Amino acid sequence: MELKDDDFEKISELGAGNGGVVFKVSHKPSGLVMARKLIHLEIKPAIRNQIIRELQVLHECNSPYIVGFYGAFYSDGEISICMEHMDGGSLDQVLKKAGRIPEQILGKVSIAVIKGLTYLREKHKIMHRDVKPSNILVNSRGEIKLCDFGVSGQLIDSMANSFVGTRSYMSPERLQGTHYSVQSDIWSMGLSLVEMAVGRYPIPPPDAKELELMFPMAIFELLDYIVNEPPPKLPSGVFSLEFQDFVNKCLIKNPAERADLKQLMVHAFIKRSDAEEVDFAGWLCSTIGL
Amino acid sequence: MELKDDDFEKISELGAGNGGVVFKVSHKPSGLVMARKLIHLEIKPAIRNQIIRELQVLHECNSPYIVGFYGAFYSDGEISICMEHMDGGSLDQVLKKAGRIPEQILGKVSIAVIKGLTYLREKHKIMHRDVKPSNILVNSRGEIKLCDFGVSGQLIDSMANSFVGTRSYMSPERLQGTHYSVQSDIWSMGLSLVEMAVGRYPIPPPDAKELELMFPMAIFELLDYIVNEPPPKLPSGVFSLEFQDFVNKCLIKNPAERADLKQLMVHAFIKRSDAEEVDFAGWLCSTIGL
Ligand SMILES: Nc1ncnc2c1ncn2[C@@H]1O[C@H](COP(=O)(O)OP(=O)(O)O)[C@@H](O)[C@H]1O
Ligand SMILES: Nc1ncnc2c1ncn2[C@@H]1O[C@H](COP(=O)(O)OP(=O)(O)O)[C@@H](O)[C@H]1O
Ligand SMILES: CC(=O)c1cc(C(=O)NOCCO)c(Nc2ccc(I)cc2F)n1C
Ligand SMILES: CC(=O)c1cc(C(=O)NOCCO)c(Nc2ccc(I)cc2F)n1C
Ligand SMILES: [Mg+2]
Ligand SMILES: [Mg+2]
Repeated sequence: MELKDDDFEKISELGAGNGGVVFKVSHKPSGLVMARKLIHLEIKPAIRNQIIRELQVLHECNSPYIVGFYGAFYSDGEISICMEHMDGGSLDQVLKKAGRIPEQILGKVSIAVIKGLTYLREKHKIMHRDVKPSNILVNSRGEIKLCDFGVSGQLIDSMANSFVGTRSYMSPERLQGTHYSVQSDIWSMGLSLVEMAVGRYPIPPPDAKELELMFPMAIFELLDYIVNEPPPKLPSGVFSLEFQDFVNKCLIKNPAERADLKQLMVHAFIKRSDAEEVDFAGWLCSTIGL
Repeated sequence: MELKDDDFEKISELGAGNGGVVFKVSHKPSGLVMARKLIHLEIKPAIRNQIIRELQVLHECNSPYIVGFYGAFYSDGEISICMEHMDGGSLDQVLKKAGRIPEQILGKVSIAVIKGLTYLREKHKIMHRDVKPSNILVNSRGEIKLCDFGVSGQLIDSMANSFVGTRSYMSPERLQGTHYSVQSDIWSMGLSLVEMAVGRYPIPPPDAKELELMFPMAIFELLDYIVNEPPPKLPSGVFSLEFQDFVNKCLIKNPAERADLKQLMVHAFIKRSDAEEVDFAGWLCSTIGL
């Protein structure tokens, strides 16, 4: 059935980002609980219908590694995207309560991300464009899913006008120009894993003594770091050599030398995590409360 | 009297920016029309009261060059700032309808900005922090006023997390570090004048043949331009030498060599515009429709 504005009832607020709020809502006719994302945009009636028309491809996105989609519509200067509600939140929320995410678990996250990026590329011919912890959602039945990928050419456009002014997960090639594509997503995933592995955004890298301690930067300064300085590493010693090398392979500045989806899929760290009997479900509740 | 949420009625939307919507509203008990800015923030009950308490100094800001303030309060995860409604909008809106703002008029804008920055510094000991066309508001009775300056230390904090991802009006010293202060505002004003003088954001500078034509950039690319490349100039010929030199004085990369408020106040371009009988009121309506 068709989703429309009067059929919803607000339950609570799941969070906000740039120009978009996300509500936990009830779809009154179906009884279903959904997450409803609202994007406020000053756009003509014609292009909005393009946006909505381009958003319909989400109905064709069906993967255990991709957040479920219910439908998209336009309401009060708002574009609504209605998704499956992930009771576990995003991994940045999870990191905030957990402090640091264990390697074995990052192993599972990494598999879900690679499998999701692969799905989008193979079946839909698109890159993600916004891989970061907050766009990796998890739930109580143990599933790990990507959200907030760019399906709509026109929506990518009307949203060009702003980005997160502190942390960037953008690849050095994307920070410098047009010359980027899918390899860019590898960089963001790599950076996200380091953040989650370590307990904080990894640029600038942890101080010599700040390292065995665990175990405010300016806009240009930060970006100039990503572009011109050696990429972040996992600290030597407390992570397996295979993990260290996997993120090393992800964080290579040159996008052609950097590893791609098909090489990471057969990487030692994945082969290994793919074998492991890990109770992701049980871990997520033990750490957050479900 | 005290402003509160149920005493308001929405009239229309004046616009939006980062995390903040602005409504044209009616204050039902007084009958007054106001602009009401809402800032949505995930913040504890204690710091919010600090924010509100810090916002009260706006009651003490009374200058014909500073947008009027009615009051500030907290409502539904929203911080409300209620201001005088400026029926002329901001100068970016004005530029959009006008295409290009005449020199004589920029003369008046420049005087209003300098006089407003001076007021804030002399009487309140604060810098603006966000000088740009959209924070210069104008009205039908011909007044030119600054808005959106940082009065609240704590609010500056909870708002650190995002900035405009395309155009920056930030000074090179502010893009590179903590080492900035009031001189930074001079840079932004300078850049704003060039934009308004010329009809578009002046970085990168107009192409050789794109110049007598009038008469898509990446994040790092743009910032790297502001920091490492020569500052934008007005085109030679169609602006007075005095204007060209005034913005030159504003756009000096070194903040100590750059001109300050007291030097610009006695600059040839100001001395001259200060004499001129300019019908700003009449111009603003002739161009926008009042
Ligand atoms: N489908 C969902 N289920 C549960 N929580 C969600 C969902 N989508 C978004 N959220 C939460 O709402 C927050 C706001 O998301 P968004 O507007 O996409 O901002 P961000 O830039 O943080 O991704 C996200 O950080 C996430 O915590
Ligand atoms: N007091 C006001 N009177 C009339 N219009 C206003 C007022 N304040 C803001 N606006 C309009 O609302 C828009 C949204 O403003 P804001 O949230 O401060 O975003 P910006 O970053 O564009 O300044 C502004 O661009 C301006 O056009
Ligand atoms: C570009 C495009 O197609 C697009 C961009 C975004 C997005 O949510 N960006 O978030 C920024 C918040 O600050 C988006 N949303 C989106 C995409 C897939 C799914 I499953 C859920 C979603 F909400 N789309 C479908
Ligand atoms: C920091 C601080 O004190 C502060 C920051 C801002 C602000 O509006 N920023 O806008 C960003 C929108 O994207 C703000 N607002 C503000 C300040 C003065 C006046 I007169 C009206 C206002 F709405 N204050 C009072
Ligand atoms: Mg998101
Ligand atoms: Mg503003």
